[PDB]
Amino acid sequence: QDFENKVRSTIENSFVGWELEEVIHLDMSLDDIDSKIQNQLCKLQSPVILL
Amino acid sequence: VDLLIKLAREMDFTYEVHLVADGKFGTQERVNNSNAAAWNGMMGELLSG
Amino acid sequence: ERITGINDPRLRNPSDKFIYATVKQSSVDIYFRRQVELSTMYRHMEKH
Repeated sequence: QDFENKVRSTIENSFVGWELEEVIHLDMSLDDIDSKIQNQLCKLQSPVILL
Repeated sequence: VDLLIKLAREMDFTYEVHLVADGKFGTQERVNNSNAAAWNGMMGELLSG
Repeated sequence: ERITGINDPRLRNPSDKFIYATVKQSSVDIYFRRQVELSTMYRHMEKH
């Protein structure tokens, strides 16, 4: 939350053409069966991904 | 002012008018806090009640 | 004339001779700061 909100805070006041297309939160508390991680991550487009 | 008066004429509600403190219309920003940003101006006056 | 419309060489290229500005912390400011195309105009207005 601090990371995301920080990136959005800094990117808020930036005069630059910054664009972040998606923010994806994967749940590791449960084992991966339905492959929700896969489904969430395959939708990704942008060239740079902050993990 | 004439518009507000006419509105108070058409609709029975009276009005107490006052000028905004900052002297700007409205903006969304945070001076001392990177975490959360707040409104300032007449907009902020509207959201603050 | 000096201003041929929203898009003008004098407006597009902020020469040191011709200074264009607006009111800071207003809707105009938000509009110019919103677009990256108008970021040059925002750089020219920010000082004046």
